[PDB]
Amino acid sequence: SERKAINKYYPPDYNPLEAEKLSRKMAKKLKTMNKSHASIRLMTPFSMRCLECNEYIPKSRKFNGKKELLKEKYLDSIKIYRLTISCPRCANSIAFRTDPGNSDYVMEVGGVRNY
Amino acid sequence: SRNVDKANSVLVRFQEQQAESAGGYKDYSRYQRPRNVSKVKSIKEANEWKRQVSKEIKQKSTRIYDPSLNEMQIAELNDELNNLFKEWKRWQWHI
RNA sequence: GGAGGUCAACAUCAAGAACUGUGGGCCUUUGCCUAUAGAACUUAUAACGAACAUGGUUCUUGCCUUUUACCAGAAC
RNA sequence: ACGAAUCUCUUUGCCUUUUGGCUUAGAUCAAGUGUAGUAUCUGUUCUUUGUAACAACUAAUGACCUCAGAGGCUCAAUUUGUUACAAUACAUUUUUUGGCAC
RNA sequence: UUUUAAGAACUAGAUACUAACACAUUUUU
RNA sequence: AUAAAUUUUUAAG
RNA sequence: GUAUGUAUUUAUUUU
Ligand SMILES: [Mg+2]
Ligand SMILES: [Mg+2]
Ligand SMILES: [Zn+2]
Repeated sequence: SERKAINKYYPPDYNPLEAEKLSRKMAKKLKTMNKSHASIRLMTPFSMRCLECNEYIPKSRKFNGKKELLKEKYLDSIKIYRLTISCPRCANSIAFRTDPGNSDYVMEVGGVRNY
Repeated sequence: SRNVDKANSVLVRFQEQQAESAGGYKDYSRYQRPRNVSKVKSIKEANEWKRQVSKEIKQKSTRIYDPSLNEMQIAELNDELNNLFKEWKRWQWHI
């Protein structure tokens, strides 16, 4: 059990493409794989101000946070993501947007930016 | 990469697909509802799907009385309760 | 009673070039001197093995982010 | 008059919830990247003979009896078979392949 | 009571997670 | 009239 | 050098 591991013991039969089919059927029934949501550890580039406890996320702070693929698609095709972060003092979720056309973020729902 | 990735890989799933055919594993801690009740199957199975509801009834039921102060939050959570308890009713009715 | 055994137990195998017992004299048992009997196995281009591994500590190095794992010489 | 006791306040003393470590101040205050490791998915289509007649059959509750819960008795249209009728073929004189039209 | 997901078949091709590690970057036009 | 030949890999952080 | 932590009671202890 090495972190860098070259081989993985497989059962003696294991038709691999067959396991791709049966596993492809299995992929629908599970709770986690289908969550439509995501969890990512990240930073806050633009700092923050909370709109509930008026707490300040000072400049760039680690967070365990939540990424979501947005139904928008920038221009004809570019991906655009929406991230959420919980506040340390209060339970509150603040969201982001990533503008590919204007490199900087723009945010909504529960926080304001410092100037 | 968080184990969310590592538990869903093919090499994890395939042995579950063998355990369903060779025995009585396959959890029910994994799958979701299943959405429709009457489409469920032999009683010894819906029996486990039902507890797979009552447990959440217990978790969020405890999560009711907590002072933690979010009233909107406990409102939506309250509706979620009612929804689940109705589901419990449905699983009993099918039985 | 003889031949054996891919049997066992207990002794002994690195030293003043070296073992043990005994007789006699001196000191006062030890120890020294003298006399006598028996010494298997191992030793001189030195050793039980006409063969040949590993480990510990301490130094010197060699790789060189750090520790195991290591590089090659020495002493115990 | 002082001795004695309680309550209240002020001053002094004690100090009461009174900074609990070391290493290069431990390092740094960035239009920036490299490098190492681990894991596989999204779209579409498809699926979820009729009528009539005759004959036969169709769990729960209560009460009573017997035996050591079981047995028996009473009480609040559907299926099958047979028979008959109707429906599912064609152009050369009597019907629907016109002898009509001007 | 309410509710629709599950199965079969076909297609082309690349994308997520982790940063604890290293960051004089120098330099020839 | 010269015959002179070092290496070599795994884990953890 | 891919954290870590908490909870996951089903079978009903004499009034
Ligand atoms: Mg360390
Ligand atoms: Mg560490
Ligand atoms: Zn806040």
